[PDB]
Amino acid sequence: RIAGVDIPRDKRVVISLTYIFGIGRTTAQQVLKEAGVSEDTRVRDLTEEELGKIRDIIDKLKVEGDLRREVSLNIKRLIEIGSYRGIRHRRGLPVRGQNSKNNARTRK
Amino acid sequence: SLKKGPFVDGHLMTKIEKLNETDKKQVVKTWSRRSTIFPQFIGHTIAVYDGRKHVPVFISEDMVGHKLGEFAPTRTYK
Amino acid sequence: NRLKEKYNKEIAPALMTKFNYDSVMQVPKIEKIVINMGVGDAVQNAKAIDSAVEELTFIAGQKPVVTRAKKSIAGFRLREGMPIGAKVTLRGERMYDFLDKLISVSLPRVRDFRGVSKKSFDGRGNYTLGIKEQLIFPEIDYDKVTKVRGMDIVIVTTANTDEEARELLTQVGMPF
Amino acid sequence: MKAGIHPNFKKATVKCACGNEFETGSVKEEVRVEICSECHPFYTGRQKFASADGRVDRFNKKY
RNA sequence: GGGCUACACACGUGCUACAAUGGACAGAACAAAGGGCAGCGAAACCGCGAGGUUAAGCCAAUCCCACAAAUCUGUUCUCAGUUCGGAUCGCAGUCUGCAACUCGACUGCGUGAAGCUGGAAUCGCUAGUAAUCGCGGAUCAGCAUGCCGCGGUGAAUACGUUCC
Repeated sequence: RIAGVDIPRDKRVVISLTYIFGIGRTTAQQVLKEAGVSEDTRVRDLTEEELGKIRDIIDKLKVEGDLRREVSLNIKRLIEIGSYRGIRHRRGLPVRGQNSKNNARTRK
Repeated sequence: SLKKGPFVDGHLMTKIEKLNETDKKQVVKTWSRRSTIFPQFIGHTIAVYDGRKHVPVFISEDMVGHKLGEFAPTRTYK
Repeated sequence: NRLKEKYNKEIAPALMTKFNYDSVMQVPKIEKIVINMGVGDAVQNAKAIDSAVEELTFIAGQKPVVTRAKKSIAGFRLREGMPIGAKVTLRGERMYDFLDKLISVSLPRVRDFRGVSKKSFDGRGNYTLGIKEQLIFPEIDYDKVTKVRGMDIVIVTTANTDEEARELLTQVGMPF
Repeated sequence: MKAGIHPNFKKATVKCACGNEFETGSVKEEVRVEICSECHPFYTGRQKFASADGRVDRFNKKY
């Protein structure tokens, strides 16, 4: 399926494309204008023309494994160079500058 | 810091360009942590003041888009 | 059909003049392909064996053997028997069809595919593909997939040393 | 071959979304494929998208 | 220059949700009260947006902040960890200011977590009140989920003093 990962057949296109790692709502609406599917179809109901345009538009976009590997490269970069922000990446303490005597409970 | 430029202090820029007009030397004891790293700093070992000591850090190709005080935590913890 | 003709016609003179054999019979040939399954969840999930007794019959129509554990293991909570893993052996025409499915059709669908390893040769001339997701070539049908349980493929040449099995499997179509 | 045990085999006309067709023999009579070997970008040498994309940041001085 | 923003933990107060009386998208309306002189800043232009450039008017019942929001009306999803929720985080930006690294608010793209109404226990409210929705102002360059006021819709119940 489209980027090597599924989209659900029984949703609309705008939100079935959200389940691809790298496309949210607004890049999905930027796609389907360029593709011309008019945002009101199931993806169980498309044509091979109409879904192939979606495929190669997304092939032009930085989506599936590129995003994960490059964001891991950024995180490993500022872990390895030193970089207190990567120290927060490592330890499980919040990165953006946030109080830690209380919650900080996404990270530990 | 958007389109005005990057930021550095003028004194640290002066010291680094004196260092760069001939060749590298010993560490630069520098209390400025607020200043970004220009690509012309790379190789210059500089001593950032953490609050109580001067920590030496050697600047690489990656350590550019950040600032100096990213390479000196101020709070010791365990 | 097509991979036998490709292999014979293009590869056997080219590989024979690449390794300078003193006879045509010294040219390595892929003899068999053994597809291991290795499902060991038969203990806690007694039905699960039928998964890939179902699937590996669809992967290649030669039905796999419901293979048994040859020794009781207490650390795996398992007595000798209570069969573990399925097994296909493969030689003939369906096997070159199977490498046609792997090389040309399946291995794109590895969702993080890059150079699959140079370092998967044993030192004798044999290769293994380690698969982690059971849907790679389009027959597997996501509809009929809940457990993603992957697969071990053992591509077995007749090569006596190792790097000529390398130069065989590059020319068959395995990317590295 | 044992009878009544193996499923059938017909001549699979494997397609692709890039239009390249290929022939095997499978359980399915006809197979449509979205990404073949010649469609997948790893097989096509140094690929367009990810290899044109993967230049690491040149210490982004530019501005 | 750092810290008062530490963090394994407990613990008061609050905000946001867990969703169809809902979410998203488009249309229509209705407020009060207060602030503005090196301040409030229209309109136009550009930028997806945060905002930006030139500049009218205003020492103010005139002009601006100031395009109120729940609401109502159509379209859409159909009861799922989702078209719920937004944490966290990467990248790219914007504004303030010598300077936003520790340590600012906001935007844009993307990732999307715990959570499906909460054990023992426990609090507030008797009417324009509680619940809910926005607006304003001090403080202040910038920082508000706090506080101090303002309106919008707007309930349920009080037999009674047996008990705390």
